[PDB]
Amino acid sequence: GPPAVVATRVPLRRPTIELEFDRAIEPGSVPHIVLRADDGTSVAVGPLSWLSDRRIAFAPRKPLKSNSRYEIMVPAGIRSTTGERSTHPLTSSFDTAPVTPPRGLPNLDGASCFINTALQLAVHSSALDDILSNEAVPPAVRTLLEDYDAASADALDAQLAAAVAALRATPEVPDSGPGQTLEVMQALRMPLYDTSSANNAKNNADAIRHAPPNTKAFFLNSYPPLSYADLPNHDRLVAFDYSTGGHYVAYVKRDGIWYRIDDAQVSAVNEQDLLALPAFNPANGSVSIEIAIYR
Amino acid sequence: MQIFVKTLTGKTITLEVEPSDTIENVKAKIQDKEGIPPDQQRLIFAGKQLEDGRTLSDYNIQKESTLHLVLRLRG
Ligand code: NA
Repeated sequence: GPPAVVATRVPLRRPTIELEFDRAIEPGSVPHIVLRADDGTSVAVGPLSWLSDRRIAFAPRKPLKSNSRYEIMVPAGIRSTTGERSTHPLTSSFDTAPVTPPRGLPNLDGASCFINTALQLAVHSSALDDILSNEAVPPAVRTLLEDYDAASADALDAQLAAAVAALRATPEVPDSGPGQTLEVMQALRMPLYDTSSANNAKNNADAIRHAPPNTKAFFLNSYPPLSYADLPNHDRLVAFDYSTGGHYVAYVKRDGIWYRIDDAQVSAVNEQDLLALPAFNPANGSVSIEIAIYR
Repeated sequence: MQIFVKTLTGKTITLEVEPSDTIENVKAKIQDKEGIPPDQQRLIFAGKQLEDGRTLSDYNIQKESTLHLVLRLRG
């Protein structure tokens, strides 16, 4: 048979990637492996280390985007030593997102759950690196988002207080008191696809399903409101907000596990718990889910 | 003319309006009756969010039409 990939290991923004093939490869026959982003953009790789006659390790020449999927693409024409050539590319996929659990963001000022929840969604989004380089977003917010995983407890809490103050000083976010997750997304300049503005749908779910390819963040402003079971494309969903009308929590996914984050409290949750979430609170009429983040 | 605004608490609000009423005007009438600030209201007709500077006429809302009200309470 022609060569095949039988294992992929990513053991960051410049990861080392290992590919293992089923049989020894003619080394001259793999000169331009690339990683491709979801829009087709190619990133070249550096030299190939031959860990064996059938296992290679390499790294992209340039830093990859945070929270992003990349296809490892081995062009057609790779050849085994036994002479068989592939007629199609060999591909594998990975994501640059971290796999460690996410972190709590305490409700320092007592009315910040809408800010904390929006920051959790932003730090899980494919838009993160765009936020980090956006000079219209307050520097303190960018600082917090950039070292969310690595910051010490004390540093995280200091950075969070600075970020909240900077957000509250923007026009979009209330200067004190409770708010809405959309306000914070507007301050972060995160592009959102409003489902109501869809030219090819009259409800939330269909607007998401028939949006332009590679739309990654949605604002659910059509009708009826969606439950978790109703969100399309669960395989690519990575975060959403959840309001009871009076309080917000974030749901975020890392390494195939969903977490519920209520301010400082992080819990790992089951698919069953997500499936039980209502689309709105029937007691006060307030919508549950307004922001959905896809990888 | 009379329109009906249905909520997710299962209430129907009956409003007396005119085709030339702005959406902001309709939210003000809801605020008067129900004590909900306009910035915590979303109004919907035929799946579309109604925008604050448009009129009922802009959306072809006619006598006896039914709108949905979705609340967006602060947290
Ligand atoms: Na403000």
